[PDB]
Amino acid sequence: TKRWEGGYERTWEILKEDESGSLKATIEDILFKAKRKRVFEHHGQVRLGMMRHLYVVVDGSRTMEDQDLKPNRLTCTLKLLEYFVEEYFDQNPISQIGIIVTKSKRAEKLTELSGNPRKHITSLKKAVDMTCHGEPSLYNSLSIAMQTLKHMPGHTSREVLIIFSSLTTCDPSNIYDLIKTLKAAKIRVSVIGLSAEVRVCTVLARETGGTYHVILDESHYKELLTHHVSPPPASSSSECSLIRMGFPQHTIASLSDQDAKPSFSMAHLDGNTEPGLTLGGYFCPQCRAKYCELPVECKICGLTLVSAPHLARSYHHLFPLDAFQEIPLEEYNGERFCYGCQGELKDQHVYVCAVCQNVFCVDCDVFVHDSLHCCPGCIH
Amino acid sequence: MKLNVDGLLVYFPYDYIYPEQFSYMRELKRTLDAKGHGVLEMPSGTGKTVSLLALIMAYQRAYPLEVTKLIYCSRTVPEIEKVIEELRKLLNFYEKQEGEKLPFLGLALSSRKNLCIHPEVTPLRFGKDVDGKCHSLTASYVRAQYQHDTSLPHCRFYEEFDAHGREVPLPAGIYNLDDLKALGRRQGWCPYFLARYSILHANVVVYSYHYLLDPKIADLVSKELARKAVVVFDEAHNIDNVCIDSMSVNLTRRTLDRCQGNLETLQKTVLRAEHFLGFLRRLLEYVKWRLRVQHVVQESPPAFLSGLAQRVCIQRKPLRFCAERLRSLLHTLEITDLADFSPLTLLANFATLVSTYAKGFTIIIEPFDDRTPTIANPILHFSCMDASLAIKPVFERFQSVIITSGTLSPLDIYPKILDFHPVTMATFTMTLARVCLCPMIIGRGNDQVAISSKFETREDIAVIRNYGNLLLEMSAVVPDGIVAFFTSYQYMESTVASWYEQGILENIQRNKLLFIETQDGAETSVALEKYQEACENGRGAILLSVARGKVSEGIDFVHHYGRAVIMFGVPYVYTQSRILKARLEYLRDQFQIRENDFLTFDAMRHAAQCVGRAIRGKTDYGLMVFADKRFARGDKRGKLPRWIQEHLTDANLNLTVDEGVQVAKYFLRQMAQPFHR
DNA sequence: GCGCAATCAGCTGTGACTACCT
DNA sequence: AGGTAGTCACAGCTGATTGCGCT
Ligand code: SF4
Ligand SMILES: [Zn+2]
Ligand SMILES: [Zn+2]
Ligand SMILES: [Zn+2]
Repeated sequence: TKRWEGGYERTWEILKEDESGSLKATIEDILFKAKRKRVFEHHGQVRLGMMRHLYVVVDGSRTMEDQDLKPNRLTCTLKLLEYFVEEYFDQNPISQIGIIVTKSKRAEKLTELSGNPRKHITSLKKAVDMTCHGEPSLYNSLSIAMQTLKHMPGHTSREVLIIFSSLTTCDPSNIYDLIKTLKAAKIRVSVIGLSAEVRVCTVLARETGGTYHVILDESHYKELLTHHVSPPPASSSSECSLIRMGFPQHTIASLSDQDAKPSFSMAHLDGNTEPGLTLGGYFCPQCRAKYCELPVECKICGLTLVSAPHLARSYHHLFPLDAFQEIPLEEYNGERFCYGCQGELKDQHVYVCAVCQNVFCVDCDVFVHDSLHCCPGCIH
Repeated sequence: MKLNVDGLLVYFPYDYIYPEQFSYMRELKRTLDAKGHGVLEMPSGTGKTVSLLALIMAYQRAYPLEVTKLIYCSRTVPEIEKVIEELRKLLNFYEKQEGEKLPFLGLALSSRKNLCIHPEVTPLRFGKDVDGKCHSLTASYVRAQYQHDTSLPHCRFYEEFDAHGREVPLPAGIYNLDDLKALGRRQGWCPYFLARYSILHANVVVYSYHYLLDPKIADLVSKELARKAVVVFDEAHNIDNVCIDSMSVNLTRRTLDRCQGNLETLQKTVLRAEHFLGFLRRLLEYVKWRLRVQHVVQESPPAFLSGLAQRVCIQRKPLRFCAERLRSLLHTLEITDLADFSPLTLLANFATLVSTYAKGFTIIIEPFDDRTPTIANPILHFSCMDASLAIKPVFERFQSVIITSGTLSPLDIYPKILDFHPVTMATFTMTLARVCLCPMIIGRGNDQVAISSKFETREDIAVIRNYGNLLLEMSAVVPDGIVAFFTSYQYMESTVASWYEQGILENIQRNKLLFIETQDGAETSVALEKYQEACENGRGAILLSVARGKVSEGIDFVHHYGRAVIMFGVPYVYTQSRILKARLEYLRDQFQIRENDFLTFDAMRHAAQCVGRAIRGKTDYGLMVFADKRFARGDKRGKLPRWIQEHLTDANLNLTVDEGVQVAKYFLRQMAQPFHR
C-alpha cells in the first residue's frame, strides 16, 4: 500500500468551538506555537576545536585557463580562496594558513605559514595575474608541506588542502611511499578537484583520512570550502598543549601627552611600499615592537600577539546555558513581572531559571538562550 | 534471501536482488519448464554466475529427476576458478542458512598440465608432451607390468587409486582444482583419474569449451553421463568462431619435415598390422605433391578424395579405420613419448575428417605468407564453414542448452548461423541509481569532414588529423587511462607514424603516456603492467590496440582503469585469404545470409565486445565513444546490445568533436559525485 | 540493385481578421 | 441598429514518395 492512497487528511479539523467565539484563543496558542522555532543553538554542532596548520595548494597549469567557471578557473578559485581565508580566520583564532602554488612540475611556497589574514589576501590578489604554464606536481607540493609541517607540535592538527584542476600529475618518485610517510606522520590531506575524479587523489584522501570531492559548479565549490572551514573535532583532553602568547594593548599616541613616540611598524617595514609612520599601534608585551594588525606573531621575540575578545568569543560553548523550566502562568505563585524586560507576564507559559528562580517571558528566554548566553539573574 | 517463484523457493546469498536478476531467473525457470534450448543476454560479468548456480540448485532440489548433471563451460581458466569459488560461496551460504549438509559434488576439469602433482613434468611448458609423458608413465602395459613390480620410473598415483580410491566415493564436498590436487597428493592419487571416476557420481562439474566442441574428447568425457542434462556456454559471443577452430587445421613445411623425420624412426622401431604399416608410407607424397605445385587455390572437398584415389588408388573405407588405429596400433608399438609424433596424429585426423566430413567444408591452399609472400609457403587449410557441425552433438545430447554472453544483440542470426530452435528471445539491460555509461557516436570533426575509416580514406590526411585532434582534446577531460582500438595493426601503425610525423603526438604525450600493443606476448604483458601502474597514480596513459587482438578479450578494464574506450572506425575483418568469402558463400547458398549483413554483424559484435569491458560492477562507470560516422547509421546501431541502446540518445549520434568533449566532461563531472546502495 | 534517411501531401490545432441576416 | 463560418499566419502530426550511399 501507499501512504497517500488511504484517507485524505483534514488539517482544518484541529480548530474547535465551544462558546461560539473561542476560536481566537486557539489561534493564540498557534501564536505561542509560532515562536520557539529554533533549537536554542546558533551552531548546534561541534562544541570545541583544535589548532590547525592548513596548507592550500593551488594548481597553476594550463587547465586553469579553462572557462568552466567565469571568467576562468583561476580567478574564481582565488576569489573563493580569499573568502575561505577570511571565514577560516574568523572561525579559528589561533590557526595558520600557508599557500603553495604548483606549476611547471615544481612547487613554490607563495606565502609562509602564518596567522595574518591580510597578507594571504594580498598574496592571492597579486597571484591573480600569474602565468599558467607547465603541469602540476602533487609530489613536490606534498613534500614541501610535509617538510614544513613535520616539526609542528603533535597537538596541532596538520591539514593540507589541494585544489587540483589538472587531471595529470608528474611524479619524480613513487607517490605511494610519500602517502605512507604522510600516514605515519599523521597529516590530513583533502582534495577538491575541478574536472573529474582521479584515482591518486581518492587513494590519498582515503589513506590519509581526508575527504575528496569534485566540483559541480561554483555554488558547490563554495559549499565544499565552507564545509572545510569547520574545525575538526578534538578529544576531551589530549596532551599538555599550551602556547606562550601575549596580549598587546592598542595604545594610540596623542600630542597632548609627552609619551607620544612615532614609530614604524615592524610588519610594514618588510613591505616594498613605504612603511606606515603612524602615531601608534599595538606594542609587544615582551620587546615593545610596534604592529598594526592582529593576530600577528612577533617577528623579533617570536611571541604570538592575540586579541583577547577573539579568544573570549567562543567561551559560551564551554559553559552552555541550561534550558529554563517552562511553567504555566496559573501554576506559578509569585510576581507577574518579567525579571529581564520588566514587562507584564501575560503569556500562557512562564520560564523560571533553575539557579536564581527568576521569571523570564518567551522573548527574554529566547534572547538569553540565543544571543546573551548568560542568565542575567545568575550574574548578580 | 528466499525468492518465491511461481512454484519454488530459491535461496540466494545476497539479500538484495536487482530486477534484472529476478527477470533472468523467471525466464530461466520458464525455459527449464519448457524443456528446450535457448539463448540469453546479460550486461554484467558478475552476478550472472551466482544467479545461474542458485537457480540450478533450486531446480535440482525441486526436480531431482528432471535434471541430474550440470555443465558450465567457459572460455578460460580464470572464469572456471571464479565460478568455482562463487559456487563455494553459494554452498557456504546454504549451509549457514540451513544447518545441514547435502550430497552435492562440484569439481573443475582442465588439461593434464593444470592438474598434475609430478615435479618432473610441471616446470616444462609443452602442452603437447605432458599427455604423452603421462600415458608413458601409466597405461595398460604399466598396469600389466606392475604385477611383477618392475623397477622403472613411472607414475604411482594410479597404482594406489585403483586399489584405494575406487572404493571410497565423495558424496559431499565441492572441490576446486587446487583442492583436488591436495586431495590427490595427500591420498597418493592422480587428480585427473579421481576426477574421471567421480564425474559419474557428481552433481555439478565445469570445464572449458574444448572438452565439448572437439568430438575427439567430448565423447570420452561425456558419453552416458546424463541423457537429461543442462549445459551453458557463458561469454560465448564468438562461439561460432571457435566452432570453426574445432574443425580447422593448417599444414606447413615444418609439419611435413617432422613427419618425414619421424617415419624413419617408426619404421626402424617396427622392424625390431601390415594393413597400415605400408599404408602410411605413401600418404605423405600425395600431400607433398601440392607443395611442388605453384597454383593459387584449389577447391574440391568431395573431389579431393577422388584425386587421392586416382593418384595412389586407395579406397575411402580404410581411411575411416585410421582413427581406430591410433588406440590399437600405437599401444602395440609402445611409443616412448608423443613428442615428434603429433603431426602424424593430426594428419590421420585430417584424413578421417575429409573422408567423413566433407559436405559443408572447403579445402584451401594459399601460397602467401606474412612479409614472405611467395618464397616457400603453401599453407593447406581444411577450414570449416558451418557452425552446426560443432554444435549438433551437444544439441542432440542435451535438453536445455543455453548460450549467454555480454554481447548477443542480434538474437535472430545465431539460430540461423547454426541449427537452433530458440524459445527465449530475451534481452536484459542493467539499471542502477544513475547512468553508469555514456555511449556516443562522433561523426564529422571540427572541419565538418567525416572521420570514417573507409579503405579509400585510410591514408587521407584529413581523417588522420581529425583522429589525432580527437585523441588529444579528449585526453584532457577523461583521466587515468584511455583504451583506443584501431581496425588493424597496419592501420594503427600507419596512423601513429603519421601522428609522429606531425607535431601532434607530442601534445598527447605530455597529457598521457602512449603504450602500443604488439603481437609479442611478453611485450604485451609488460605494456599492460606499465599501463596499469601508470593509471594507478595520476600520470595517466593511453593504451592503443586492435579490436581483433588477444588483448581485446584477455583482460577486463575494471573501474578507474580505462575510463574512456575509443573506437577508431568500424573494425572490419580483412576480406583476403579467401577464407571469409568462402564462409560468406556458404551462408548465402545455405543459410541465405546477406554478405553485407554478416560483415556488419561481425564488425559490430567485435566493437561491442571490446567496448563493453569498461563496465564491470555496479559501482563501475565508464565512457564509450565511436569515432566513425558509419556507426550513426541505423543498420549498425541496431546491432549494439540492448543495454547500450537506451543510453545512446538520438541527440548525440553525429555530434562533432567539441560537443563530444563537452558531453564527456559533463558526464564525468556528474558521475564523480557519491551515490547510494 | 537494395536500404536508410530526406522530403512533401494531406489533415489539424490556435489565434485573429472579415463579409451577410434578426 | 449588432454577431459567426471562411481565410491566413505558423506550428504539429502521420501517410506515402525519392534521390543518395557501396568493405
Ligand atoms: S597420472 Fe596424474 S599425477 Fe601421474 S603424470 Fe599423469 S596427470 Fe600427473
Ligand atoms: Zn615581541
Ligand atoms: Zn522579559
Ligand atoms: Zn538564572
